[PDB]
Amino acid sequence: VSAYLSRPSPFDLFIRKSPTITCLVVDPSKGTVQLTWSRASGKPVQHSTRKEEKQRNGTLTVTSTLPVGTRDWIEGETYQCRVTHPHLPRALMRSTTKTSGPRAAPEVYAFATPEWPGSRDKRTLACLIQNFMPEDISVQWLHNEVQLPDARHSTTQPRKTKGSGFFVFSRLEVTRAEWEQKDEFICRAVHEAASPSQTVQRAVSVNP
Amino acid sequence: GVSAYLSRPSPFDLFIRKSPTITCLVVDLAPSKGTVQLTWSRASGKPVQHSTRKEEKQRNGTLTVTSTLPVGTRDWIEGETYQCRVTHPHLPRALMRSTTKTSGPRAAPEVYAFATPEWPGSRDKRTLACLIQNFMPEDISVQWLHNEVQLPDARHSTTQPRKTKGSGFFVFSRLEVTRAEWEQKDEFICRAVHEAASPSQTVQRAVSVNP
Amino acid sequence: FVCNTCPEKWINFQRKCYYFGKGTKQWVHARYACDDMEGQLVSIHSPEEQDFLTKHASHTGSWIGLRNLDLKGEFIWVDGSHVDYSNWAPGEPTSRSQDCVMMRGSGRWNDAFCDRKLGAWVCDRLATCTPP
Amino acid sequence: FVCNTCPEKWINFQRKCYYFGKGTKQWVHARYACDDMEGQLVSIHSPEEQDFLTKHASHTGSWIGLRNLDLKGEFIWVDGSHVDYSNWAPGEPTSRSQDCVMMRGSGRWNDAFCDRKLGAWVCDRLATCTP
Ligand SMILES: *[C@@H]1O[C@H](CO)[C@@H](O[C@@H]2O[C@H](CO)[C@@H](O[C@@H]3O[C@H](CO[C@H]4O[C@H](CO)[C@@H](O)[C@H](O)[C@@H]4O)[C@@H](O)[C@H](O[C@H]4O[C@H](CO)[C@@H](O)[C@H](O)[C@@H]4O)[C@@H]3O)[C@H](O)[C@H]2NC(C)=O)[C@H](O)[C@H]1NC(C)=O
Ligand SMILES: *[C@@H]1O[C@H](CO)[C@@H](O[C@@H]2O[C@H](CO)[C@@H](O[C@@H]3O[C@H](CO[C@H]4O[C@H](CO)[C@@H](O)[C@H](O)[C@@H]4O)[C@@H](O)[C@H](O[C@H]4O[C@H](CO)[C@@H](O)[C@H](O)[C@@H]4O)[C@@H]3O)[C@H](O)[C@H]2NC(C)=O)[C@H](O)[C@H]1NC(C)=O
Repeated sequence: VSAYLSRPSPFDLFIRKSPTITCLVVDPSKGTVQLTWSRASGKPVQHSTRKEEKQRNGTLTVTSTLPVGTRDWIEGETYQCRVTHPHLPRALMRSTTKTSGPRAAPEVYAFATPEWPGSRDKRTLACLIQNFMPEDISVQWLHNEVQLPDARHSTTQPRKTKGSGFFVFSRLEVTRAEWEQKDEFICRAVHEAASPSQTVQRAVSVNP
Repeated sequence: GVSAYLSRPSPFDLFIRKSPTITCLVVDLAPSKGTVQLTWSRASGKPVQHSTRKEEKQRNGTLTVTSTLPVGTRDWIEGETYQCRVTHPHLPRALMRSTTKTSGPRAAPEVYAFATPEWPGSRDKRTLACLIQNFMPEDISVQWLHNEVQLPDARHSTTQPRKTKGSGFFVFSRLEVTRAEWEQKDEFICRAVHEAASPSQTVQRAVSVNP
Repeated sequence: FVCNTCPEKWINFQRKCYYFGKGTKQWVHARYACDDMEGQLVSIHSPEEQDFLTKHASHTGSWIGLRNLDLKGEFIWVDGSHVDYSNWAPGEPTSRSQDCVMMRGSGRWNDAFCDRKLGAWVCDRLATCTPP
Repeated sequence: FVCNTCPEKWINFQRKCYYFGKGTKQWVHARYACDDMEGQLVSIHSPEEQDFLTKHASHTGSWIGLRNLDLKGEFIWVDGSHVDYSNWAPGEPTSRSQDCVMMRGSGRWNDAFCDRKLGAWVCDRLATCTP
């Protein structure tokens, strides 16, 4: 049995102004895998949403999504998670807080792939966001000034650069109907140090 | 605590260098007395070539021991299963790890190289990116070249193979380049070694800083 | 009407009331402690206010009500008011992490990480008025 | 000099001798099993040789000595010789992947995955001559 506690996305923290932290526990006998929520302060916590689903491999996955305060998270409050199970010997504890350290604004660069044989009605858009600290970043894709769904793109895990910064890559496949409607695709990046108003974006075009 | 991982050989070492090697990595989070002991055995029962044991104590206070076993080119490709038994004295169960050739459909990789423009405060240095996509299985070797000679592996960073929206896999490569590098020769080749790549397991694309 | 009446364990100065707490607490945990005592972290807007605080503040170091939303980058007090009077130390406000504000034993202001554990904090609330 | 003498449990045909093994083995494990018996996996170069094999082969399915180094792309026998004679099944050689060759009960050849576990394999070696 393993437990993981996440931090909120900079988009939910800085743009949406409604941050949420999720505690994921990957187990499955008597699945009464209780998830206790507590602050380092001892102050009460807002209502958490429990989501339990049984995977195809035969394992029970239960996620508890707790809502947190924007000012409370940014200011450095520590949120703890106690995981209990009947067959488990000792109670698992996970704690998360704001990554307090140096800051660096991200460098966004968008690219378009040329026509590949057998792939005419579809093209691939790539974007490199680099030299930012801490590792927490929100990568989004836009078309016709409106945001595209999260399932449409794939963003890499934050890896360290040769210097001090971090790097993330984003891949988005685009249909012929999309570029013919409007030949502009925006790559938005939401980051703690990004200026002005946590937004750094770059536009890209399929054959300009 | 303890964990064991058994790797497959890189397509560059398997197809180009013609000398493949499989590594068994065991991360001991609580080092103690004695030694771990890494046994090597084939599924056939045939003998194994001599393995190189490499034990290093990390800064966090954990002992990392790697056993690199040499394997046969024809033996690996044909589907031989290589097993690794790990037996610590402070362990109840013996950890067993086994690796063999990923037998399934094949797809040739699609290579696309890109160059980043000049960013304020970054003049004497630029970043080169490469997208190698739609290939199966996940095993791929990504290399960077300058002046027809290969660049060191520490100079670049290649992402873990992630599945595409279709059937293939995708990998990204990042390489930072100095002013002296593009001024001597304004051409950077991104090589990709893959099982299905044709001809002779090589698919590459050239890139230039301000052409 | 005169504003001078203040609660137990708190000290009076001008139209405000001040509490000087002792104990290991982060900037955020000091802010919650201020609210629990029906007040908020100290806000300085005059050199007279600062002079009073230096006489009662901890020689080791104390937490104040100066911070930034990260979205702004500009230092704005807990009550909401902007900075009119500045008593920063030589070099401060620093841009090392490009943070929260703490008051030294000398009285000067310096930037410090939010997770830093200090043994002192200052609370402040409006002093209750007395009938004419 | 006549070439017809062959070992115990092996069957004679032309200038070669053949062994028909029974047991669950992968293509690679069948190749090692043939080397252990001082031979190699069967190599077919004439329609006469194929006809003899069909009469003694397993009805379920048997492994043969045809494969590709993957680096090549074309099929090459274990001994090293190229394909001159080909008895492929309808639609074979299949390009489902882009692999190893097995012999059916009918005698036709079909592409199969190397990790597939078959209960039969055929070994082959040169027949010893008599004074
Ligand atoms: C049966 O199949 C299921 C999938 O269907 C497998 O479950 C997966 O298990 C892995 C490993 O336990 C899980 O990976 C972990 O995900 C954590 C969360 O990631 C996202 O969480 C939310 C999304 O809801 C986002 O807000 C967040 O930003 C993330 O994108 C990570 O935090 C974990 O990483 C931790 O460890 C790594 C080192 O390994 C550290 O570098 C990290 O810092 C961190 O501490 C981890 O990656 C995965 O999420 C599970 N999938 C699902 C769908 O739940 C089962 O494992 C599989 N069973 C078997 C036996 O294989
Ligand atoms: C103390 O610090 C050390 C580092 O100094 C940490 O050690 C690292 O631990 C991690 C996790 O155990 C190791 O990561 C694993 O690497 C395997 C191999 O990767 C490469 O191996 C060779 C390189 O020699 C290459 O041939 C090969 O192609 C790889 O590039 C992976 O196979 C592992 O992946 C498996 O597990 C993960 C989950 O952890 C799954 O998501 C995967 O699907 C897969 O099953 C894994 O990534 C890392 O290599 C160790 N570093 C070193 C230098 O040895 C200690 O963990 C740290 N201690 C603590 C307490 O944190």
